[PDB]
Amino acid sequence: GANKTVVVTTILESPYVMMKKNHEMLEGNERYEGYCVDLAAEIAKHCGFKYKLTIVGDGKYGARDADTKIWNGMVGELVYGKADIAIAPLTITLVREEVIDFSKPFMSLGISIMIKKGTPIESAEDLSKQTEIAYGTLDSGSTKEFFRRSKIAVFDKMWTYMRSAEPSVFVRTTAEGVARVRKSKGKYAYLLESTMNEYIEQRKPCDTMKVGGNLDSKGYGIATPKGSSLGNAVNLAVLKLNEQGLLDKLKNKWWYDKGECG
Amino acid sequence: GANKTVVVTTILESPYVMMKKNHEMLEGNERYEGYCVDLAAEIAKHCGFKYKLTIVGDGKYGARDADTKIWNGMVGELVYGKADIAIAPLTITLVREEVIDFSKPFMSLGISIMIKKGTPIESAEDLSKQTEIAYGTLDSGSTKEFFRRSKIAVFDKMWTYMRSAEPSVFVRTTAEGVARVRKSKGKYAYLLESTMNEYIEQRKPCDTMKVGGNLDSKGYGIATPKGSSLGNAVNLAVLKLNEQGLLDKLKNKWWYDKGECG
Ligand SMILES: N[C@H](Cc1nsnc1O)C(=O)O
Ligand SMILES: N[C@H](Cc1nsnc1O)C(=O)O
Repeated sequence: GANKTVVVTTILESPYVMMKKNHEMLEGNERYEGYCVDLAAEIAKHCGFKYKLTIVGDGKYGARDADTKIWNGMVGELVYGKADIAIAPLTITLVREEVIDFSKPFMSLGISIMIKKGTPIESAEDLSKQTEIAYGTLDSGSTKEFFRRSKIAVFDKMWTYMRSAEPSVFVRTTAEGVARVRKSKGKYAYLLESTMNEYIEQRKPCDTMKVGGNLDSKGYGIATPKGSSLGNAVNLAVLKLNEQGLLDKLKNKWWYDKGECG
Repeated sequence: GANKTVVVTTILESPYVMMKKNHEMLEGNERYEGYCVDLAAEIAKHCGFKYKLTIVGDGKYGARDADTKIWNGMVGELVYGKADIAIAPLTITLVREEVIDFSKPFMSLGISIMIKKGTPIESAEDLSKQTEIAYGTLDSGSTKEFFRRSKIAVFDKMWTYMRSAEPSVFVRTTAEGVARVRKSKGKYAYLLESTMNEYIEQRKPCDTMKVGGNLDSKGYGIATPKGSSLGNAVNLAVLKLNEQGLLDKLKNKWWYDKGECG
């Protein structure tokens, strides 16, 4: 049929998608700003379509509920036809690639450790060999899944501790993880993707630090329902943007150009 | 029909595919060793197929000849049905994705600068602002194409110089680029992918160094003829291997576990 407005599912995660300071006075797509808001614009331009940005209802990235077997988050929105595409920091994983399509990565990343400055921790091994400093991850997504599945000694040890720790060491959003690290006087370390970690490191009150090397290497991809016609065009659009140096500039724009820590 | 031996096209590039020291006494796939030889084995195991490794005839990665319009190298082998899959450090690019399929990346990289230790160069800008130290790239592939296409000031300036430099600053293979840097007393710098650069840095006589940050960010993908049935299984295989930490171990195995520079 004729062209139709493409429904984009995304998530409120700084600095990918954030509410403009004056969003209360705006409406539609203009309420949002950020790396993925800019990328969405570029993709639509190159693919030739108009779109409506919609924040995922449950605020989740996407996981298959072990109970109901129903996919939640942005992945779910695609799987059940609620949205036509996902433009956000959605990590490309095996379980997800089995149910939806992913474009080649538009950004790279790896699980990392975030500590309050001064915390005596330099690695995952360090965390696994102590109990005074608690640690956790987002309550769902590629990181939690990484630990739940891991057969690597150190990571499995970490998972055994995290899953049974009481009170919970898991958080609902990255913002909550960051807040916990900042208010825990170094007694809480947060495991999240290097990209968000690096961003937060340049935000006031500049009291957090990324320590150690990444535990893995992967990337974010633009997702579409399995078999979607839009998939191929989006993929080529992503590659073109990267080769034009456009993605690199968007990265600098939202991460370092306006860092608040010097 | 029934299963058939899968023809794998690859390229002799250390440490991805190298001739074993005693290859002269061996035959078939057993003549070769390296990261991609190991990856090929893992992919075949996970995808359930047997294969024959064959070194690309022209020794090229793959480019569309401006004259004949014919694709050469490994890309050509796929495009014309000479091979069923390419397992090598083949860079995922737009022009290539338009003619063949690529799995999600199995390794990340970026164009980098290789200098003989001591050379007064720390960046691409540095190179572009001087003439005493000549510089070049492989005579074909994603790096040369990066410069030929680039609209970025500094890189276009570099391309203008390189393309017209006499004698040629381009080389036929990475090995030739490395040799030129090592024998040029610092008067030649080589532009190649960070992965090969980092590998060479840990090889005797340990006289080369990677300097500056990468000029871009991209990845290597396993390639198959456009629409090939093998594509989907290979892609999932790649993701599974990465999530098992297998790719990380292969990287260490062939890059650092046996570095000869400490
Ligand atoms: N990219 C998210 C996971 C994530 N983002 S920041 N910290 C995390 O664990 C996913 O795709 O699940
Ligand atoms: N990966 C090659 C290019 C390359 N490899 S080492 N130095 C280079 O320029 C290609 O896919 O063309």
